[PDB]
Amino acid sequence: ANFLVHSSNNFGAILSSTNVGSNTY
Amino acid sequence: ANFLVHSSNNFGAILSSTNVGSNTY
Amino acid sequence: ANFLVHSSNNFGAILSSTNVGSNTY
Amino acid sequence: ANFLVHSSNNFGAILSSTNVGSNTY
Amino acid sequence: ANFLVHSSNNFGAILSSTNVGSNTY
Amino acid sequence: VHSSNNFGAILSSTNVGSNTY
Amino acid sequence: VHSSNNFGAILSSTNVGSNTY
Amino acid sequence: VHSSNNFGAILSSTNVGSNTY
Amino acid sequence: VHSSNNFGAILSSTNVGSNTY
Amino acid sequence: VHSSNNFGAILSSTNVGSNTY
Repeated sequence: ANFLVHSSNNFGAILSSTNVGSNTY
Repeated sequence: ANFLVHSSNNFGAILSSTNVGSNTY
Repeated sequence: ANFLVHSSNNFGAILSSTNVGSNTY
Repeated sequence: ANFLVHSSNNFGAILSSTNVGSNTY
Repeated sequence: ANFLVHSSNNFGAILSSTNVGSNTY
Repeated sequence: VHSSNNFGAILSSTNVGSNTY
Repeated sequence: VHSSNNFGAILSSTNVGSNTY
Repeated sequence: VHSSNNFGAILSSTNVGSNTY
Repeated sequence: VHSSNNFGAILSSTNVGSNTY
Repeated sequence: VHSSNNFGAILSSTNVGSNTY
């Protein structure tokens, strides 16, 4: 599992192999 | 699993192999 | 599994091999 | 599985091999 | 598991293999 | 007054939309 | 007055939107 | 007056949005 | 007056947004 | 007057936002 990124002026966050969980009401 | 990106002026976030979960009402 | 992107001025987020889950009412 | 994109001024998000799940009423 | 990044002027945070948990209402 | 917002992708959500009175 | 916001991706959320009165 | 904010990704949240009166 | 803020990622939160009166 | 702030990532929080009156 090798991760790299190349961004210049992104206005959002960047993630990597993310799996946080579920959400409930 | 190798990840890279190349964006200049994105106004959103970028993700990678994301699978967070389900949502319920 | 190799991922790369090339966008200039996207107004939305970008995803990669995403499969989060289901939703219920 | 190799992914790349090339968009200039998209007003929507972009996805890649997405299959989230089902929805129920 | 090897991680590296290359960003110039990102306006968001960057993450790596993140999976925090679920959220409930 | 005005809001002027946008949304990229809201997959598998349940309630979205801007309220302005 | 105005808000002028945006959203990238709000996957699997339940309530999103800016309130301005 | 104005707010002028933005959001990248708000995955699996429950209440987001800027209030300005 | 104005706020001019931004957010990268707010994963799995419950209440976000700037109040300015 | 103005605030001009920003946020990187606020994962799993409950209340964020700058108040200026």
